[PDB]
This record gives sequence, structure tokens and C-alpha cells, in this order.
Amino acid sequence: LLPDKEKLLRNFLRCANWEEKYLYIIELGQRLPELRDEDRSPQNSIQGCQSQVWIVMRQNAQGIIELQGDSDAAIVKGLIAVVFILYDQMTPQDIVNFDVRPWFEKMALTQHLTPSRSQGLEAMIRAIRAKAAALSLEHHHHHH
Amino acid sequence: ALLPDKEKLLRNFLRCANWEEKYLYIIELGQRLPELRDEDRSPQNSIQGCQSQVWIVMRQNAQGIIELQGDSDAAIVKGLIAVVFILYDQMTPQDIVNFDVRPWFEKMALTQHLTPSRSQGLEAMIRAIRAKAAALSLEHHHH
Repeated sequence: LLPDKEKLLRNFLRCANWEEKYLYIIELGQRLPELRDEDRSPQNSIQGCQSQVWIVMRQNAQGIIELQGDSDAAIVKGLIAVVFILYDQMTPQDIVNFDVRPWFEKMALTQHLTPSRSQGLEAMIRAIRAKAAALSLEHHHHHH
Repeated sequence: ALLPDKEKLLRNFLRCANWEEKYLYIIELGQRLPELRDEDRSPQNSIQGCQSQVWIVMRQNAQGIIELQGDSDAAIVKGLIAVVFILYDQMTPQDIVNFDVRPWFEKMALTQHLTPSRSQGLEAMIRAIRAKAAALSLEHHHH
């Protein structure tokens, strides 16, 4: 399976150099479960990642998010796994108020990946939070 | 192959803006290598110590120039092969023997920030080539 966020950060920082870090991210991506051919459709497409990206978020029998995704770009799929780890086992509202910025700063991703890659990472985060917000946002009564 | 010359190659590396762009450029250089002749890929032209399958075939044409072709099992290593071919482009065996690559690898910081084996594999292919070059350099061309 995928390590929790605490272990991800510790293993990442334990890598002796950036090639090891880069291949570790890709390795995690390859560990993601296969995406149902049925879910690999436009409805689940994410734009702005310089590649094909698919992400599906659904709530189980309880109110906890279950995330699945894929990318035709290995490094992008790895970033998908990194975000899944950080948002793992959270309710929609937990995802909305969870600040991931400090985790990425510690990993120093934006400083080692291409700007285009970093933008793709921001796009998926924004897309996941958007989906989490649509499930928890307030429909204020003064707006009915 | 259609690749920049040493001089251009170096400038290109200097322009890389981040670890990833540089890493992928090395992979790109490998992707620019012509495919090896169907089974030119022999245990003979096999290089060892590159933490992967590496093949390099050396040839000397009618003009005494060394022509090199290669391929690797690992994309990054194949990029390192491409770099080596560019450095030795259009050289005679003797040229390859007295060419000090050290200053070039140093300015490119080629294997820096890569896993340890990369610089080991790089050293492997260089000694392999220099070895063959020296052998040929003892038997001189015409003039």
C-alpha cells in the first residue's frame, strides 16, 4: 500500500540525492491501484498537468473520501500518489481545512521540478479540494 | 546522431533551470541515439559495471575517424552514453586517447545529484572506449 504522510516525508528526506527522490515519487505512483476503464473518462479528467490525468473522489458507506487516479505520465502519477497520501483517510471538511503547503515546502518540490510539473501539482490539489468543498460547503439560507 | 556538439551541449546543460529539466535532458540525449543494428547488440560490444545492460560498438571509417553507436537498458545511462558520444564526436583513436573528459564532466556537473552508480557507470564506459582507442592508436593510418 502507500505509506502515511509522516513516513512519506521521512523516507523522502532520507533519500541521498534527487534522483533517488525522483524515482521514489515515481515508484509510489506505480503502486496506485488500477483505475477502472469506466472511471478513465472525461468526467474525471484533470486539466493543466501537461499530460492526461484522471482523478475520482467518492465517499464510502461512511463520510470518508476514497481516492483513485491515473496519469499517462509516470512522474505525474507519482505526484498523484503523494497528494493521495497527504489527504488519506479524511472527511471532505478535513480536506478543505488541511494545509498541505508546509509538507511540500519541506520536500522542496517546487524548487527541483519543472514549473510545468509544479503547476500540474497545484492543479490536482485545487481539483481535489474543489471536489471536497462541493461535498461540505455551506448552502447559506440567505442564498436560497 | 543529430545531437549538439560538445561546446553546445555544455551551454545547454548550463541553461537547465532545475534538477528535473536537467535530468530529463540527459534522458532526452539518450532518446536521440540511433537504434542499434539488429543484434549489433552482442556480448562482445557489451559494457559492464553500469548497473544495467550497456552496449557500445566502436568503428573506424576509411578516414580514420571513430564512429560510435550504443544503447542501454536504463534511460538515464543511455543519456550518459549519448554525452560520451558527443564528447568523442568525430575523433581519431589517438584523439580519444589524449582527450581529458574530466574538465568537461566537471563543468557539466553531469553525474552530480544522480545516484552514486551513475558516475561509476560513466567511468566504466570511458575506460572501455579509451582502451579500444589505444589499441587502434598503436597501429597508425597512412600519414
